[PDB]
Amino acid sequence: QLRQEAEQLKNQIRDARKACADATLSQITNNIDPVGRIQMRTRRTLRGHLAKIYAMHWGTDSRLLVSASQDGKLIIWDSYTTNKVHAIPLRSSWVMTCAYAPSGNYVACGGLDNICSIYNLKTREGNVRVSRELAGHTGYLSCCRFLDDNQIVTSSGDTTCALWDIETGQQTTTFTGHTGDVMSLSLAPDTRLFVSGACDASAKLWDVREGMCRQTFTGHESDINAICFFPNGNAFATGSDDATCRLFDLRADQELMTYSHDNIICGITSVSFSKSGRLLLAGYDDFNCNVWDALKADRAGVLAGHDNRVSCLGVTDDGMAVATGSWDSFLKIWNGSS
Amino acid sequence: IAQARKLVEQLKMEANIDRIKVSKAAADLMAYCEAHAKEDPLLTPVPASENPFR
Amino acid sequence: XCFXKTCT
Amino acid sequence: VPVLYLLVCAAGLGGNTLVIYVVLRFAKMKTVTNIYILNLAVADVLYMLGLPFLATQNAASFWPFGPVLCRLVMTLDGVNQFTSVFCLTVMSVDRYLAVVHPLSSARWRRPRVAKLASAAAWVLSLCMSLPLLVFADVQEGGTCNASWPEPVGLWGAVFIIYTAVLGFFAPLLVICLCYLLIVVKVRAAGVRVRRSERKVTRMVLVLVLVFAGCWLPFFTVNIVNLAVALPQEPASAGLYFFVVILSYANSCANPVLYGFLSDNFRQSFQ
Amino acid sequence: CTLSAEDKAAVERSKMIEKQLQKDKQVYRATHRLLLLGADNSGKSTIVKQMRIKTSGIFETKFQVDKVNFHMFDVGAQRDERRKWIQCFNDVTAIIFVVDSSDYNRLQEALNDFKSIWNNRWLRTISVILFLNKQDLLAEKVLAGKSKIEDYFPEFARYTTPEDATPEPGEDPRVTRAKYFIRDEFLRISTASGDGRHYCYPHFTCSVDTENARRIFNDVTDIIIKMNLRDCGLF
Amino acid sequence: VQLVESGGGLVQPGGSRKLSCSASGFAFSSFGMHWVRQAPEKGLEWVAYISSGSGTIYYADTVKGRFTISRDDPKNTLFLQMTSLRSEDTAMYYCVRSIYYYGSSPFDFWGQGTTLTVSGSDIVMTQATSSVPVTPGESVSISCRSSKSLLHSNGNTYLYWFLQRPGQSPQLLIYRMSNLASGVPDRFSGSGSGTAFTLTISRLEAEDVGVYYCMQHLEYPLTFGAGTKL
Repeated sequence: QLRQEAEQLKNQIRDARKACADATLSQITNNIDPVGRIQMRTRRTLRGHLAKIYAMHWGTDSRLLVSASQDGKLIIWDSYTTNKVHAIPLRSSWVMTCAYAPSGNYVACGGLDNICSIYNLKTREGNVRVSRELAGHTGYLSCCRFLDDNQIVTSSGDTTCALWDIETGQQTTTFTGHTGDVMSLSLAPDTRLFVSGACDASAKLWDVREGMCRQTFTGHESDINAICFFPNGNAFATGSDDATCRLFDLRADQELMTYSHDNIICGITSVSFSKSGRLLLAGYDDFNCNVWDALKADRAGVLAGHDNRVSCLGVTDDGMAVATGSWDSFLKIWNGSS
Repeated sequence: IAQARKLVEQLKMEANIDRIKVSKAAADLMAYCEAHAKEDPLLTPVPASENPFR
Repeated sequence: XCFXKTCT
Repeated sequence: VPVLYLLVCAAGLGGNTLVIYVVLRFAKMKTVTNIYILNLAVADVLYMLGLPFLATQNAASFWPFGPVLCRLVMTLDGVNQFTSVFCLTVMSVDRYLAVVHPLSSARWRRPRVAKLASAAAWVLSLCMSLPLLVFADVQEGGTCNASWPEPVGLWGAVFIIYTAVLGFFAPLLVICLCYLLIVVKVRAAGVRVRRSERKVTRMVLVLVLVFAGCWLPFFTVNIVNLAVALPQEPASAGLYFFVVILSYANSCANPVLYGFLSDNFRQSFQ
Repeated sequence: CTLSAEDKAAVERSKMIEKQLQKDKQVYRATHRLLLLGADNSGKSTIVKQMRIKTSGIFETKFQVDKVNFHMFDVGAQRDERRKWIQCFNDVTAIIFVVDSSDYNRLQEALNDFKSIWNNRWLRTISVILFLNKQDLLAEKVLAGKSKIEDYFPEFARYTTPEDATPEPGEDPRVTRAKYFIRDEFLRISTASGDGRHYCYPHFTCSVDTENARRIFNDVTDIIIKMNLRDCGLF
Repeated sequence: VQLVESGGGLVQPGGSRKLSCSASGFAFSSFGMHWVRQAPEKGLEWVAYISSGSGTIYYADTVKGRFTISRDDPKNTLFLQMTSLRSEDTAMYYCVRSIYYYGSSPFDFWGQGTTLTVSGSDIVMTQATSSVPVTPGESVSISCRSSKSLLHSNGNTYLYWFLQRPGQSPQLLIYRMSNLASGVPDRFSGSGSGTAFTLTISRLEAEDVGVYYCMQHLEYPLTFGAGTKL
């Protein structure tokens, strides 16, 4: 009995979307001038780690950065002079995530053990020491992002997310509804909304104060690994394991474009945007990175080679530098100017 | 029995948002891209003197 | 007679 | 006669070029093992250029050109050949340390060490071949051969013995013990826990047999000649010709064995 | 140069910091790691506790033999699926697998799991060591009646006599010699798909037995030895 | 964080003496040390330095050949030796600490001293004394001059200030000409130029009375000015 009503409601929802397809965005941009070829060069290299590397992050001042390894160590570097500032040991070896605070006073990390911990740096005595630990989860973590000083968000392998308060160290809200493992999440310019995706090949939207979902998408047919936002805040893109990338909108609520080539068989790992939103970058398993045109959907360059798998990417705030990492325990920086 | 009720409630909540046509949406990205083209170092190289990374 | 290589 | 001389060069030339051009593009130098093979190929290919001049000088014709080239060809011909023995010798100790003392030899496996070893090895060959030009010039009167500036009786015997002692014997002694120790070690580990020891024995036996057979005769021939004078007869020249032609097969045997029989090189060859 | 007085202090600080990493690496390169797996029916916990002499998610144990340090790990609370987090163990030494030979009705799942684990894209260059357990119940049930294997696994009736290489380490009736049949059903699968890049080692075990630690050492030594020969290029 | 020293006494010409210091309450291995002395009715003077790793040592001209310094890490103690004393060595001594890295504050702490009895660039400031009412609206300013340009190609300028009160050790207020210390109130402000610098104070209160000083840190030979009353 209830199945028929559900089918009726699904069909009613499907009916509306047909009319909104007023035009195809391919036709309205065929007259735009192309962009052209691009070349870049390497500037600096950083050695030091004894094993493979997983994650990295940038700072607000655009001068400092932090990196992690599965050998149980964290290092902070000075980009201009290539000098090491601090090194901190760990009690656990299996780590996956790290983050940086906006004011530069606090840092957090996590791993297989269901704890995203925090550390302090500024004290009268010279030494780095731990402050607090948060527990309560039943699955391995994926990411824990800062937001403000006294707030933090986290996701876990189990299909639930929660919010925390450092002062009392207890949760305040929980979100549920998924049926598969959750992998990634991203915040918005104005901190009121955020998105996340899971292995169910679907995405959702959430409200922070209220705590209820609003919208969903189902495009892909395979696992989803990466997601990122647009500077305006009304669009986002996703990557999948089936060697495809797609775009979405919030007010129209339908897909726009797809990028693919017949020569590629491997998957994707990371994705990031530029300042003006004209350029898009992504990495692959085959030791190569590619660049794409956001408006014309054509490839325009390559970023040389590496000796092993590539993991992470990042762009600075001022948009003058970009770094890359891989499993070969080495890091590189590119400027690409003439 | 509860699962179906929850699904029905969710579906009812989902179905009352406003909408616009794609033709209107298509122009905002073009305008935004045109507006900020003069301060993109990666799109337009810069003189060697001012490059910190030289 | 010879001394070294290929002398003879 | 000349037909025989053409074939050896024709076969020898391409093999070294194949491997030397393959090494740079795919097998980029990033480990110690990949450095000695670089020097070996260069040494062999540079040595392979010698035969045509001697072909011109006995192939029913006698020395053209003047003294300017006689005392230039011989020095390089002599210097080229001596590098191979040391190049072969070093690898034995390298591999012995690579398998018998893993942890204790971590310091000496750094990439910087190999460069110094190669540079040092490249010098002694020049250091030792000088007497061939300074003490006695290459007087063209003897059809570009060498004739001593002092009484031949004393110095002729001095040259051969002091060359031969260092040329052949010591490396032969060095190699055997190193190649024996690994096979000695293998069995004890194997017993306590089929297919491998047979292969190891086969490989070692083949590389010792080829190495010894490719070079034994010449020094014995020279020593016997020095001991007693030989008569004048057409068979004497034929004996020398056969004794000399054999020496060049080593440079054609070397490139293939070390190069194409390894699994990692084969896999990276694609 | 153009450096000021203050920068040299930072340079010296970095130079001093750089040293400790070499000693850390030297200490690091002298340890081995192992991974353990099994099912509820197996005596994994009993073996661990005997060898020793809330939502943690991971457990650790240590032991020393002949002044050599070994590390072992186990996993705790996780969901059923194993697809995603398996990738992290690409560079471990060896794996151990435990099985209950007494029960007959639940034998096919073990074979299915073995086939599943054997051919994964991320483990082409890792070997496996296998243990069998609980022989006393097998012997006691074989001596008595009221049970048979022909009901479950046909083709045992046409099976030959025990292979010529089967030894006789104990004085027992010939009927007790049914372990070789099971040993050949697992080795049959392991036989194929091999091209010399990984190997398997079977063993027998008893209830609450001992001298289990000595067994792993020889295999570990042999596996370590085999790699260097390929490394040099002489094999 | 406390520091204490011992020594002192009475000697005759042609003697020798030794001094020692002790510390507690922080990681000792990460900090360098310095020495300073003062005269009964004169200014300050710099003596010596030692680095964390014991890799560098420096001395002044006047005492280059006679004085020595040593460090002991396990015992957390410092030592100093003197010999061949003269009549012009009556002074009181002090100790300081320092540390360096991107964004660090070198000088933060000072200690007491012990008494003893025996029987390049120029920096300039004047206006020895001035009158000050106690009304809150009152404001004062001070100036100083140098004889060389302190600016470097990097873009940083090195200048420091200090204040002393009756029967108490000096204190630090501002570093690098534009930065305030952690605990100092926000009333104080400072600015300067290539070769001229100034200080400003607003909303005076009773506790402010004191004496002030300045220092330069470009070339290793360090020099100090003479302070001004208020």
